[PDB]
Amino acid sequence: TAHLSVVAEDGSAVSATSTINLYFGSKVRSPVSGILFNNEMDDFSSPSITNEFGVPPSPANFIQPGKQPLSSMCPTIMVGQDGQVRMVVGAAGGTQITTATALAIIYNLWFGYDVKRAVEEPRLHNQLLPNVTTVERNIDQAVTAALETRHHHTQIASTFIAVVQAIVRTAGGWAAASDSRKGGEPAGY
Amino acid sequence: NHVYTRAAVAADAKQCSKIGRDALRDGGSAVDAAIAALLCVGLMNAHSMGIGGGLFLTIYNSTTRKAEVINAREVAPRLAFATMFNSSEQSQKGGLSVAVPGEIRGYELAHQRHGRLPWARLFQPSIQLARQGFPVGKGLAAALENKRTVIEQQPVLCEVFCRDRKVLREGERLTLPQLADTYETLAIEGAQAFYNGSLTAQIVKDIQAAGGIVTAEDLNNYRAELIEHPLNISLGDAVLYMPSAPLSGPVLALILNILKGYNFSRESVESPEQKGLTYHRIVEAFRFAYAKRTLLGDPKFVDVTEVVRNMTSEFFAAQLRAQISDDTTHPISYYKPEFYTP
Ligand SMILES: *[C@@H]1O[C@H](CO)[C@@H](O)[C@H](O)[C@H]1NC(C)=O
Ligand SMILES: *[C@@H]1O[C@H](CO)[C@@H](O)[C@H](O)[C@H]1NC(C)=O
Ligand SMILES: *[C@@H]1O[C@H](CO)[C@@H](O)[C@H](O)[C@H]1NC(C)=O
Ligand SMILES: *[C@@H]1O[C@H](CO)[C@@H](O)[C@H](O)[C@H]1NC(C)=O
Ligand SMILES: *[C@@H]1O[C@H](CO)[C@@H](O)[C@H](O)[C@H]1NC(C)=O
Ligand SMILES: *[C@@H]1O[C@H](CO)[C@@H](O)[C@H](O)[C@H]1NC(C)=O
Ligand SMILES: [Cl-]
Ligand SMILES: [Cl-]
Ligand code: NA
Repeated sequence: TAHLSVVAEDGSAVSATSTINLYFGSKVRSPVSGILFNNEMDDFSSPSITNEFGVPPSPANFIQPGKQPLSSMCPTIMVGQDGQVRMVVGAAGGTQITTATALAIIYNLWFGYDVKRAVEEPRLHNQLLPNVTTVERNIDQAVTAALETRHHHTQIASTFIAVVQAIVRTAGGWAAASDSRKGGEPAGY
Repeated sequence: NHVYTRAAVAADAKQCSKIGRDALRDGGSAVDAAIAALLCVGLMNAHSMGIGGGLFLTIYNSTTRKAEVINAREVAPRLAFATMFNSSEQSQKGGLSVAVPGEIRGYELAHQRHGRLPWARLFQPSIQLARQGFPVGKGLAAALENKRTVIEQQPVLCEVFCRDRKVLREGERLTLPQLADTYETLAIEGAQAFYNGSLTAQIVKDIQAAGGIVTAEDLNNYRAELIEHPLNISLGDAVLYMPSAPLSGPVLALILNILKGYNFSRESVESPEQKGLTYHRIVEAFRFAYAKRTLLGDPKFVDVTEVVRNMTSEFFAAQLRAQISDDTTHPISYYKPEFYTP
C-alpha cells in the first residue's frame, strides 16, 4: 500500500492511498502488458476461512458481485476554520493504517510534535482481536511498563508499524515528511 | 527538514515526490501531481500499488472550500459469490483472487474534475523511468526477499524481478519495459484503453488464464464514484475529512472523538506518570474503536447508517470514554465487539 500527500501553491490538497493488497498482489503478472493484478478479494471475509483463533467471519464483509471489500485505508485532510489546509496525512500497513494515522494526528495536533517527529515517533497498535498490544522497538520503555502494569500484554514488532506520509502547515510554509521506515523523501518548492 | 514556501509532495519514494513536485511547478493541480507521483510509485514500488489495483483520493479545493472523495477501489466481479473461497490460499493467489481494478478510472475521474495538465503529461516521466530502469529501493527489496520462492519459480515474474534467475537485491537495476508500453498506451488512448479498448481483451485473458472470472463486461461496467460529502469530524477549530465505509474513516473518527475528551496537550507526555496514562488511554480508544469495525462493509450492500452515525457521534464517544479505566485494560467482551447489528 502507498500513501501520498500533496499541497499545491493555491492551497488545494490531495491525500491518496492506493493498493494491490498483499506483496505483488495475486502474483499474476501479464506477460504482454506487465500489469500486476491485485488480490483485493482477500480483503473480504468468507464463511469458510478463519484468519485468527476465535475470531468469526464478519457477514457485513462477505463477497457479493459488484461489492467492494472493507479497507483499512484512511487518506485524510484536516482544514482550519479559515479554510486553509492544516494537515494532509495517511498511511500504509494493513489494519495498522488507522491507528498509525490516529497517532500521527495526535502527535502533531495535541502533543505538539513537528511533522517529521510526528512521522518518526515510535508507534503502537491494538486492534482488540488479537488481544495484544504491539509496540515498536524504540518506544519509550516507560510506556511499555505503564501498559504492562495495567495488564496489557505487549509484544515488540519484528520490523515496524505502518508507514505515514504527512504535510502540515507551519508559519514557515508547508512542512513535509516521508516515513524513514520505507525510506521516502518529500519534494517541494 | 523539508519546509516549502509554496507547495509540497510527500511520497514513499524520493523520485516519485520529485515527479509530483515537477508537475506542480509546470502548472499542474494537486490532483495532476498526485496522479503523476502515483504512476511513478506503481513502478518503484510495484509490489505495493499500481494500475492493477485500486485507490481512494480525498481532495480539498481551497477556492470553494469543499472537500470530496473519489472512490476507485476494486470491486468483486459479476461472477463472484460469497462461498467462492474455502482457504486463505485460494483467496490470495491466482486469478480468482483478483478484483476488478479501479486505479485508472479513479485517475481519470480525478483528472476530469481537477486536472490542469494534459493526461499524457502525467505519464511521461514514468514511461522514461520504466524504460531506463532504476535501482531497487529498500521496500521492494524486502518484499522480493520475502517472496523469493514464489518469484523465482514463476517465469513471468522472474522475467522482470530476477537477475540470473535470482530475485533482485537493493541497488540492483529494475526495468519494467512491458509496463512502459502499457503506460504509453494509456497516455495516448486514455483510460478507455484499459476498460473498453485496446488493453481490455488481454487483461481478461491474463486473469482467466490464471483461473480468474473477471470478464470484459466487468471492466466495461467499472465506475469510479464521486462522493460529495466525505465523512468529517470537528477537532477544535478544524474539520477532518476522511472516507466513510468501505474505508476506515469511521474507525479513525471514533478513536479521535473518544480521545478528544481527555484534552491532551504537550503536558500529557511531559512525565512518565502522565505519558503512561496517556498511552494507556490511546490503546483503550483503539480497542473500543475496533470493536465496532466488524459491522462495517460496502454501504451499497450493507446498511451501515446507524453504525456510522454512532462511530461519528461525540456523545457515543463520550459513553465509551467513560468506560475506559485509568488503572487497567479489560477482556475483549468489555468493548462489545459485534458481528451482527443489535
Ligand atoms: C468452495 O466450496 C464451494 C462449495 O463446495 C464451491 O462452490 C467453491 O467453488 C469452492 N471454491 C474453491 C476455490 O475451491
Ligand atoms: C476549485 O474550485 C474553483 C471554483 O469553482 C475552480 O475554478 C477550480 O477549477 C477548482 N480547482 C480545481 C483544481 O479543481
Ligand atoms: C466496448 O464497450 C462495449 C459495451 O460496453 C462492448 O460492446 C465492446 O466489446 C467493448 N470493447 C472492449 C475492448 O472491451
Ligand atoms: C460534516 O458532515 C456533514 C456532511 O454530511 C455536514 O453536516 C457538515 O456540513 C460537514 N461539515 C463540513 C465542514 O463539511
Ligand atoms: C448506537 O448507539 C446507541 C447508544 O448510544 C445504541 O443504543 C445502539 O445500539 C447503537 N446502534 C448501533 C447500530 O450500533
Ligand atoms: C485479553 O487481555 C486482557 C488484559 O490482561 C485480559 O483481561 C483478558 O483475559 C484477555 N483475554 C480475553 C479473551 O479478553
Ligand atoms: Cl506509503
Ligand atoms: Cl514490465
Ligand atoms: Na522531513
